[PDB]
Amino acid sequence: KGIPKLDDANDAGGKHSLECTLILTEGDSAKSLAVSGLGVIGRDRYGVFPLRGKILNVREASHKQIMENAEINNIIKIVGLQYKKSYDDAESLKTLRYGKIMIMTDQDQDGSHIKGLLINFIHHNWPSLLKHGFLEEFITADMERHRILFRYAGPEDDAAITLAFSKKKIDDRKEWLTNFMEDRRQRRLHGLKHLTYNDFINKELILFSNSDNERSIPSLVDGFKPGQRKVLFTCFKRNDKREVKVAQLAGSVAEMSAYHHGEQALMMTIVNLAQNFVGSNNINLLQPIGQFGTRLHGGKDAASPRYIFTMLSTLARLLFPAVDDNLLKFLYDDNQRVEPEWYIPIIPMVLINGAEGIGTGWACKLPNYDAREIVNNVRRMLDGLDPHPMLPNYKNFKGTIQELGQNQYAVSGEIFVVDRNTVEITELPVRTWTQVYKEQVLEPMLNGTDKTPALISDYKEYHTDTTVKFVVKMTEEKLAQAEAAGLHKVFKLQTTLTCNSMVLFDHMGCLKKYETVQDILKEFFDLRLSYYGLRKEWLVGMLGAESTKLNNQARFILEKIQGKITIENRSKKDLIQMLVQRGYESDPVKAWKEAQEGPDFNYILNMSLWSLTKEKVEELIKQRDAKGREVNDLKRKSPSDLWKEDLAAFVEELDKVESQERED
Amino acid sequence: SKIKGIPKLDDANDAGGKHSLECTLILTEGDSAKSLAVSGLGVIGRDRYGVFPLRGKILNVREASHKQIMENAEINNIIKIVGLQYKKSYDDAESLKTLRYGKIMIMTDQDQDGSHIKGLLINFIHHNWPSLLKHGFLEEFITPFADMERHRILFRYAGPEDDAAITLAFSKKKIDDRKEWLTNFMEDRRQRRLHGTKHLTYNDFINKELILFSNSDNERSIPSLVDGFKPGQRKVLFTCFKRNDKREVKVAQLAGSVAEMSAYHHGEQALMMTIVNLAQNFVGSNNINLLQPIGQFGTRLHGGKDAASPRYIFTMLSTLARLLFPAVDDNLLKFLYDDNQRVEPEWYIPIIPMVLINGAEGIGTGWACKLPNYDAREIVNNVRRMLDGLDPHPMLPNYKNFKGTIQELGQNQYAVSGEIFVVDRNTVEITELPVRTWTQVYKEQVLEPMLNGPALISDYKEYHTDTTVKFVVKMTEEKLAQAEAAGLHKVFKLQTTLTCNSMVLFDHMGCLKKYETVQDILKEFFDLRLSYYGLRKEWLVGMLGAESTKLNNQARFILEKIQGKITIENRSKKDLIQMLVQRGYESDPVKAWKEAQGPDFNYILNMSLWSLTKEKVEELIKQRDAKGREVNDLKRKSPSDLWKEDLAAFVEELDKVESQERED
DNA sequence: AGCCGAGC
DNA sequence: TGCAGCTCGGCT
DNA sequence: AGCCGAGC
DNA sequence: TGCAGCTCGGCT
Ligand SMILES: O=C1c2ccccc2C(=O)c2c(NCCNCCO)ccc(NCCNCCO)c21
Ligand SMILES: O=C1c2ccccc2C(=O)c2c(NCCNCCO)ccc(NCCNCCO)c21
Ligand SMILES: [Mg+2]
Ligand SMILES: [Mg+2]
Ligand SMILES: [Mg+2]
Ligand SMILES: [Mg+2]
Ligand SMILES: [Mg+2]
Ligand SMILES: [Mg+2]
Repeated sequence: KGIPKLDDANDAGGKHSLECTLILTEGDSAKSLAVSGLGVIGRDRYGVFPLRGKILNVREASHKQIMENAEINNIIKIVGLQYKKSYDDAESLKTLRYGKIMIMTDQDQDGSHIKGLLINFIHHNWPSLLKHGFLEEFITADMERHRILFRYAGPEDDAAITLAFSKKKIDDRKEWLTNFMEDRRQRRLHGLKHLTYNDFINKELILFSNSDNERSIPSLVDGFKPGQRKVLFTCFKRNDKREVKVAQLAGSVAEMSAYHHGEQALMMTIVNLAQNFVGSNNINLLQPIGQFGTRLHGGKDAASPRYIFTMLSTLARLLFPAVDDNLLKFLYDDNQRVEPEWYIPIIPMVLINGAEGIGTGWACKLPNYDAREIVNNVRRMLDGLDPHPMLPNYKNFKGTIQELGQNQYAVSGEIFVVDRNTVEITELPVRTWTQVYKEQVLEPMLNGTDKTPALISDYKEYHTDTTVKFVVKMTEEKLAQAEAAGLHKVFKLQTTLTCNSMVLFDHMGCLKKYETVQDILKEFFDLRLSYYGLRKEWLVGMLGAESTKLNNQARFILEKIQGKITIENRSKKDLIQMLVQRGYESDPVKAWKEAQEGPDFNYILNMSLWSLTKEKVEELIKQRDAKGREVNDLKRKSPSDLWKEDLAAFVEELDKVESQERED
Repeated sequence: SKIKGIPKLDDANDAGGKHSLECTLILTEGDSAKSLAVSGLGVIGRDRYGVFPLRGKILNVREASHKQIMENAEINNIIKIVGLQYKKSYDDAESLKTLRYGKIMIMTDQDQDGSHIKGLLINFIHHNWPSLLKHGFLEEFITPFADMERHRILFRYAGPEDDAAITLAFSKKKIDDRKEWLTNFMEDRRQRRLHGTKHLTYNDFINKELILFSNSDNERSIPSLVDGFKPGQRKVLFTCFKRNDKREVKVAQLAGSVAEMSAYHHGEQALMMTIVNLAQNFVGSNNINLLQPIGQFGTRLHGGKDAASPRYIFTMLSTLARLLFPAVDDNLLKFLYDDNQRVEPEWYIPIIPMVLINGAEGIGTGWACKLPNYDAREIVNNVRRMLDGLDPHPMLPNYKNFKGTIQELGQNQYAVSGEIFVVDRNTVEITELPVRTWTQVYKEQVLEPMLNGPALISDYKEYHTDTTVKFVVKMTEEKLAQAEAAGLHKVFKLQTTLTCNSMVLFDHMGCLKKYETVQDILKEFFDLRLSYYGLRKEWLVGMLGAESTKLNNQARFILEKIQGKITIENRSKKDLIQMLVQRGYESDPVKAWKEAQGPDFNYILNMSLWSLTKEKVEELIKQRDAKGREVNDLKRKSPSDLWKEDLAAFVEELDKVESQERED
């Protein structure tokens, strides 16, 4: 007692304790449905207590963490659990205020994950309790066919719980999930009350684990996770010419693209897409209009999403050309068409902004690469040559990145000895934030700590919001020692960067590990090249259909102004039959679109009466002719040519955009 | 002396030292402004300048309970940071020895709500330490920084007229004087409208700055007589109409939509709450909810306080909305502008006085407004009666689905009773609570005390539903007879009084007025709405007239084309435009009519070629005649006839909608 | 130990 | 995801 | 000793 | 308006 949000059971703590159920709900809303579902009657045997958000994995959480956790302590107090005390006999169980815990989560994967973390919590502290049948679940009277009993049934349950939640079973989880993904491919080519913990883990929780990967680990093809892809898709559909509140953009994405989660995560994703400070995006697809955070705090200083604004970068449709949309496979969420399975950008975006995310079994980490360097390599491969090797590269980073080994790099800031008493620091290594360096490095150097001596006499700061300048004073003696020991080393201006986890989803939807970024580059290249061929086939078909369509329209207009044909007072039916008999083609553009998965002459008869006038007749001829020349000008271009055009246009604008950024 | 457990404070380096009285504490409006002051001070400023942010409006300490004052976080925080002590005169220069800061600089938004926070801060210091105002303790920083001194206004205390100004603004004893104060302001501004420093005194801040807030408080809090809306509410409707959603929208998303579309200059949470309020339909809320509660919008159980978050509930227009606010009337409204953007009208003009239906209520400065709900059908019937020149029946308050009783004690005085019935000589039954008594509150504040304590009842059970109230109460046969001896409704507090002597509203001209009876409100509404039916008729005769002319010309052209009487084939634009003039075709009749508060033939020449076909020629002729009849039919009707048509349509959909509610 | 970020 | 309190006037 | 609601 | 912590993996 004395715990808020708890609706303790009436008979709890008394002689009916072991016949009392604590209902633990995912969220306050689920709690209040449990409350109205009990009525007056249920309050004797049933208590209810909400949890907000994911809970601690206690199995390898530190002791400070476990002792300080609100939720876990609240559950312990409410139920009467005691650490170390096993529940073997029946005199033990007389110490509990409740006899059962009934977990009521959303019937979604994240719901399953909470069920799992709760199960994990009991199993790790009181495994004996699991055997007595302590845990139940409420799936969403009928109210008894909704209840399911978790059954312990031997040591294959201890193995399954540990497979999901032990820091020592990461490799096991990879195998586990590899088997799962392999099975579900096989099932895709063909077709399609007690619950053991093993069956829960291996038939329900694994769906969360998989979904966690699908949402946290990006695609090779466009560098996007599904949430980020929804943000772009929504922005492309909107086509905003002026900025939008981020919070408002989030609701739009939720609605236009069937995003089924809390909008806060969306707003945060949008902020992460727009950020443009040293160590975030080499090319932000979204414009950071307002305070989106700075290198002073790693963006942690962004303003609230209801006071910041964004819109597409002019580089966005240059990187993801609208016409290629006709080539994408757009997904469906209950009969609404949403974002595509991936976009197909002109260079590999996954390398530019350096994908990163954490799933189950695997994680992704990729550093940034230089956009012009990637353009040049793509041009090289278009020439049949081999791509040059690429080092990680961060836009506006003044330091150095040197190869140390396979997928390992030294990232160094800049420190120059000015006089015998003064060093100057003008760059921090990538992802070292200014405030953090000040507090964790320079302060301890000025003040000493309990464990370290002072090393400097003073420091002064001269940063701008995008640059770094520390002026540090020392004694001639201490500077001399610092040099001998290595300035970057002493000043923590040198960090390593290790990339042995380049895990991405390939274009088929398969999770692969890539050993080098040249492998990533080459797989991207082969795919993008074939999509340029698909674009050509599509444009020839479409432009050809438009040519035909203009020819028929222009022929009618001429046949009309010469008295060769009349529609005046002719009936619909006779007009159609006259047109057929004179070899006018049914809507060619519609016919073409149709052949991509009664005769229609509306493209002709929907023309305005203006069409018959002198200038409009001339203008219609010039357009008919111009389309013909446009069909042919396209046929003369190779997929390589089309690509090289896109790349040239992109670089022109990239130069202009980066130039305006250095002035502003 | 330092300061410890005040996390958001940036203390001046020299604060609390010998150089205390040269230190300045900057109080900001919100954390946002706190960070801009922190940057503005840089590293230099951190010595003499302190920064502490206040979130929200602060306590009015003049006439506040002793408890409120002691428990309030901001006031107590300011006191610790500055080192003030209650009941100490800061008259000499020795008394100032105990302050950690010598002055406070207030930094707020330069809007009316900022002025209010300034005033409340001034009120705080003034009421506790007048002494300090003489020494010039308070200053302010005007804002849209290294040019600080031009931005820095000092407050001057010049005499007991400064005391009177502050007291007039913030004393519970000077409500009447505030009425007079604002009446002058509204009058002077009505006159000016027809026709055409460094050391601010308190009197001038109050009478030239704060009064601007007090007035804005009224403009946003007191409803209009015409449509019963406040500006926030009006903007929400205007947006809904403009949007015309055919399916539900998330409340949070609609709020963002309103802000964008109607230039709503405030936080969106307030707007989300307003939206929820507009949509509620439980007993005691709206009689006709103009927005639909799709999701959990609160219940009579908690007075709606149990509504879900605005991001998990949906809304759209009631089918009754455009029946009450007919679209055609939009053409008669004066729409407002917010700097090159057309926004909501100054009012909508509904077909019955909505201000009576859902019972307007708000609190301003000097004035407040309360109005109870009235029955929709009774109002329709009084409108009909007045249309027939009869007398309007007097009206009693009516709450949709209220099962109890509302009795008139006298003008604007009513007694509202719930329902209590004797079941047996041991048992009573409560089946209705008085209007605006919420179920959980009644249980907690009435029944519980009666069960516990000198205890009057022996037990009680609950059989509520979401929308109905049922308590069964068990009593001792002696106690019941006693309870029944006094009033049963009295003992069980099932009778409340409702008193309506503050029916203050903005009239159609924008003047604030106190109405004595609803009959007065009804008359004034009535004279204005009848007059707008006149306008709608004139407007419709004119526009339909233009449309008729437009169709006449179009039909004419078509008939002349299909007969050879006119040809456009291969004619230049000029020759064709000049020809049409010569034949007396009229430049776009509708365009011309609209402009009326070279020739344009596009309305003829933009017609499709289909127009010349048999079926289309007949359809055009039918349409032309249809419009002919429509103009004529309308010309014969009175404004009063039009009004009866709208009312009849409104009542038919009300019967349908309300029927469907009493089944779902 | 704590970052990275898309979920609750 | 939910948590946190004030203004202003009339009324009880 | 607090509701009502549009603001911060 | 801003406040509150946890997962999952790789690597510092
Ligand atoms: O529980 C949540 C939560 C739930 C659903 C959506 C969002 C949140 C949430 O943001 C949150 C907290 N936010 C603080 C800043 N981090 C930004 C990321 O959104 C803080 C605490 C918190 N829950 C507390 C209990 N969890 C502790 C583990 O047992 C939430
Ligand atoms: O300061 C605010 C605040 C500021 C701007 C917008 C909203 C709020 C706000 O909601 C708020 C609180 N919300 C509780 C729910 N009530 C309904 C209104 O949304 C609670 C406290 C609070 N500020 C605390 C300081 N005021 C203390 C007076 O001395 C705010
Ligand atoms: Mg869920
Ligand atoms: Mg990135
Ligand atoms: Mg403001
Ligand atoms: Mg109301
Ligand atoms: Mg009061
Ligand atoms: Mg970890």
